Amino acid sequence: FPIIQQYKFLRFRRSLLLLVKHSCVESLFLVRNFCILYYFLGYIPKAWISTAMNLHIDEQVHRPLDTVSGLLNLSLLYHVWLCGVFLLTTWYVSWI
Amino acid sequence: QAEILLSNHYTSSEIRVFGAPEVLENLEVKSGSPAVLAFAKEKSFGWPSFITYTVGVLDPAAGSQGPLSTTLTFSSPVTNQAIAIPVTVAFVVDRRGPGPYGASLFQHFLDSYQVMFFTLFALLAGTAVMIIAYHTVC
Repeated sequence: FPIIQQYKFLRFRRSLLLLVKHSCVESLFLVRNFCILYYFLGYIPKAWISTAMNLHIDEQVHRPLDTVSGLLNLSLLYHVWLCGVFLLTTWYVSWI
Repeated sequence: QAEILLSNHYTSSEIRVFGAPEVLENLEVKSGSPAVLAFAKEKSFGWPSFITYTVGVLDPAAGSQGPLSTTLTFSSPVTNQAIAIPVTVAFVVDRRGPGPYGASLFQHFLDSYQVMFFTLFALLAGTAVMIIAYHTVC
């Protein structure tokens, strides 16, 4: 509970700017941590949607994301970070 | 067929060996790998004379380790004629190409479903008993 009661719009307008800064930093840490997790484990999922459904892997057109020189793709890393900012911000807006 | 390709979309192929009838009756077939088989589907001795062989993989896991290249040799001891066809086996393994993580949830959710319901009913019985114990002590 707040030590000081305040009109809902002021209480939210003050927290929203702190939240969007937090979501941007926390998404960047979650993407960085997931990039390390995928470099050690990505082959295994990426080895459960190709075995009883039927799918091929394009070893000619796309560099596999198990590789450091696929996983450092700046366009992927931007859109995945932005997705994490949308996710964390909408979920923390519900919580706030 | 001058070469054969076997894969997720083409798990077998059908090749015709042509010749004279006597050479086709006395036609051996020999694979360079026990993971690849061929069986005679039909014989025609009427012109043009042939035998159709359906060629396929006995074990898809032999194709999981990499592109298995082999030969399929058809040979007739009556004329000492032989023809050897390359066979490439390329199975990019079929609801994704294992390891430890991914698969290990949704299979276990079906294997363990009786233990999941038993533990759910044991937790519902345990919480019901704790609520009855509260309403007899508090």
